[PDB]
Amino acid sequence: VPLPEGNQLFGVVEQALGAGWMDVRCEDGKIRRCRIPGKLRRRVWIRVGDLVIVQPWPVQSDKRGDIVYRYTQTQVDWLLRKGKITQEFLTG
RNA sequence: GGUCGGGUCGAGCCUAGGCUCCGUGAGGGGGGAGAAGUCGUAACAAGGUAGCCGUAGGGGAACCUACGGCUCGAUCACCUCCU
Ligand SMILES: [Mg+2]
Ligand SMILES: [Mg+2]
Ligand SMILES: [Mg+2]
Repeated sequence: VPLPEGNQLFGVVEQALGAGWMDVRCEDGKIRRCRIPGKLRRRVWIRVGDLVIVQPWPVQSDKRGDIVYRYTQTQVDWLLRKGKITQEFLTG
């Protein structure tokens, strides 16, 4: 239901680097080493290959970012019906 | 007081050599935190091959093997020496 705002955009989880760090491919072609904020790190489990909202850092907004929201399967289908996400983006 | 000659002292300046300090720096090396991406299970009980010290060789990694040593080693049988 929430949508990206400003620098926020859609991303796909690619690899888990441990220590609360993730690898996420964005919808423009940049692989970013993102950090999981503690507020949502203690509530929601996240696996490899999920759609999330990536907010770039105010400094060096090219390789580092944060993950601020994750969607569910029903939300993924709803976005697919709306026309905001495509099969190519899911499959990379 | 000017000019020339002689003797002596002399800050500074140039060249060469030798030590030493500060700023960068391609590349290499371990150390400390973090939390988990990964492969195993070396230690604590006889931890499932008792553990550890010295020296030497080998192995993805904890580690393994040989010679001499210590008890900071468990259980059973026998023997020895004491109170
Ligand atoms: Mg063991
Ligand atoms: Mg052992
Ligand atoms: Mg060997």
